[PDB]
Amino acid sequence: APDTSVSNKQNFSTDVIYQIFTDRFSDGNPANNPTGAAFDGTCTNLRLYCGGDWQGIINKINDGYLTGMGVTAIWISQPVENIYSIINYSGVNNTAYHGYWARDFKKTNPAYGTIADFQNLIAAAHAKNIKVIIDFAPNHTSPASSDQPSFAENGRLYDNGTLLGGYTNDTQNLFHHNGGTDFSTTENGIYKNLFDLADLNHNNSTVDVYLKDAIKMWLDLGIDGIRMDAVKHMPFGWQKSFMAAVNNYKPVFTFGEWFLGVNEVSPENHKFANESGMSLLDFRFAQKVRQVFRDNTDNMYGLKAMLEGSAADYAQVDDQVTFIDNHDMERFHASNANRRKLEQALAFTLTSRGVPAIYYGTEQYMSGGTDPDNRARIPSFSTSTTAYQVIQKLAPLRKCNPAIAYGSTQERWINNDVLIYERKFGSNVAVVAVNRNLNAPASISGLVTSLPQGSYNDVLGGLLNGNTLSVGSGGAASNFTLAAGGTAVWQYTAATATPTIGHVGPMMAKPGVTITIDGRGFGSSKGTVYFGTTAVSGADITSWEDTQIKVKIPAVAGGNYNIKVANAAGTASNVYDNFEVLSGDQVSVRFVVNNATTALGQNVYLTGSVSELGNWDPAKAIGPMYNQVVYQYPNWYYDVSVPAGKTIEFKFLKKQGSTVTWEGGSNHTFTAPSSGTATINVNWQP
Ligand SMILES: OC[C@H]1O[C@H](O[C@H]2[C@H](O)[C@@H](O)[C@@H](O)O[C@@H]2CO)[C@H](O)[C@@H](O)[C@@H]1O
Ligand SMILES: OC[C@H]1O[C@H](O[C@H]2[C@H](O)[C@@H](O)[C@@H](O)O[C@@H]2CO)[C@H](O)[C@@H](O)[C@@H]1O
Ligand SMILES: OC[C@H]1O[C@H](O[C@H]2[C@H](O)[C@@H](O)[C@@H](O)O[C@@H]2CO)[C@H](O)[C@@H](O)[C@@H]1O
Ligand SMILES: [Ca+2]
Ligand SMILES: [Ca+2]
Repeated sequence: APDTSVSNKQNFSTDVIYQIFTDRFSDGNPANNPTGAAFDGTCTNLRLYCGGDWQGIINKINDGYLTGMGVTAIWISQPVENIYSIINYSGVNNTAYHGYWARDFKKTNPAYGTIADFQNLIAAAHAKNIKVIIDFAPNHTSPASSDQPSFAENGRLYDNGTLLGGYTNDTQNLFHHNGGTDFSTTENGIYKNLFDLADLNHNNSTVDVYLKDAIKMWLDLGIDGIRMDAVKHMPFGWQKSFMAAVNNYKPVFTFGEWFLGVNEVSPENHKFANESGMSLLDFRFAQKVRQVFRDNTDNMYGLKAMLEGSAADYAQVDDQVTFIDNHDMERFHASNANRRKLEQALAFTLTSRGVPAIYYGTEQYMSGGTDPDNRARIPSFSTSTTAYQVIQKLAPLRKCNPAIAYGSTQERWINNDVLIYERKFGSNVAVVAVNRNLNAPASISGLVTSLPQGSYNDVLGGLLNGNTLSVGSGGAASNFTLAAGGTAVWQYTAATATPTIGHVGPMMAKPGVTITIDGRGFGSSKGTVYFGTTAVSGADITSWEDTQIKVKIPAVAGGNYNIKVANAAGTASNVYDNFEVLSGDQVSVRFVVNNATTALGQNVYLTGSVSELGNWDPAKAIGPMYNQVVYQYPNWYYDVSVPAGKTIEFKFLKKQGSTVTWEGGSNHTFTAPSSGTATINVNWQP
């Protein structure tokens, strides 16, 4: 199939995601509605169930709401069974309507539906070319109180009906008993509880294996992708071992939530996105769009900077999921604000790099503050709004104009209020003009583009006061006026003759797994695929089309590799870098080093004999290690993904800047478990 097909679970770059709070969308089946005090059919009390379910979703899919908008993927609430208690938080009653309070990951939330309803959801969606994504929140179970076991469900965890354990009397040590996090450090926010939610302990084999098996069930149920919750609150290595579990089984596009505030830029965040095996929700993008288009606390220069910086910081920028709002922020649209702000922000997002996500109700101009105010019931299914139409005209370009789906981004004109950028990929171009100034038009002269000579109509048809563009020789546009609040899209598409790789997924897996290479100009004849210098051709290439190639990872050593393709005539493509070949299936192992004292600004790191440990390359060592919570300085620890059942040699190092100090003696050694987790405790050798 082509890169654009509903069946492509590895690439969402050509899609438009619609984020839905199941409960708050559409109650298509009143029979599964909770009853009594857990339910409010008026949906006036935003903390209770309103009754929205899978059936309702199916209904809106079939009646043209979503399809008419141009939406091609839906992201829904965590489908697993949640706790049934009503929690009174100081007078107020709270239900698990949101789906973040898991009790059993192997069952469904009966208020959403049955497994059968789930299967129907998948079917109907797929039938309409819509991919399905689900939320998955393995960091915890539910709100618990260790000495008030009667509170809620004591964070009880069940394995398909079987009680595994509770927060009180956790002799198995299924959970963390370190208190609550103050969000003070990253380590602090991982090994302590989030609020009162029972923190799952991923270092417990039971827990480890359980979750890895649970996700497989959903995978087998046909999902298209996963949205991981609280990735910043779980161990990095564990998560990587989790991703490996998914990828080495049935890969699907996965993205996690790592909250970023205004003006916040985190290197931990970049590294995580670049190395864990998953991508992230683009908070950096969201926050910046809001400052510029919403709160006017930054200008075009700021947007520009975010665009260029993010492209340099994320190895795969096109995999970051963009948005203007979601369940954790107040609604972009403010009661009294000018609607054109929302419309422009939408237009901007839909035509920018990454994977756009639209929070349900945006198209309806919903307003609301933070939780739960931003989780109201969609007031209507009218296609008559301007926002609905904007989406409707733009979403589809992601599928038909690869410049939008995979192109580079380049500023062509700019001022405080205006931004003109160009997207480009192969013989395809898109040019977007945005004028945030709601009161002043702008005089656009000197605009140069890659568009061929001719006249271009605004793809928005003037909907946001866009105009026509006139390109002369050299791609120079003649002068024009960009209306106040003006937004225009111009484009050019043509066949690409040379092989051009636009995307690859998954980005990390063991030899033998099939990966998907998307782009253009591959031709219809099987060519060759290179992993570094290794050539792959023939049978291992399971499928070859002009826009997509499916190939099995050869059995090469674990490491990072560049991917390139050559058509049947031998013409080579551009390189796609950062592909990770695992050394095999992975397990999560905790490394502990005793008495490794350091000087200020000096941290301990881990290295070793396998690619997963950097192959003795200090520039690729794991760390810095932690030393506050689980173990205390001068003892250090860290959770790491490693090849299962392998005998590994390793050493620790003290790094300062790029200056490194090695542990003395000889390599420590160990053999990874075959499954489950393990803990290796050693002393630092001077
Ligand atoms: O002429 C090419 C030139 O175009 C753009 O520069 C704009 C600038 O952004 C506007 O603020 C205004 O000063 O007009 C200039 C064009 O005359 C690109 O920003 C620039 O890099 C490029 O060279
Ligand atoms: O919290 C981690 C912290 O650990 C390291 O610093 C050690 C320091 O080297 C010791 O002399 C001692 O005073 O304890 C510190 C840990 O609390 C790293 O030097 C530092 O960058 C890191 O944040
Ligand atoms: O470079 C590969 C090499 O790395 C490590 O050797 C360290 C050694 O442990 C240190 O004591 C110090 O001498 O630096 C060496 C780096 O050249 C591994 O121990 C070794 O097995 C591996 O071959
Ligand atoms: Ca219902
Ligand atoms: Ca945690």
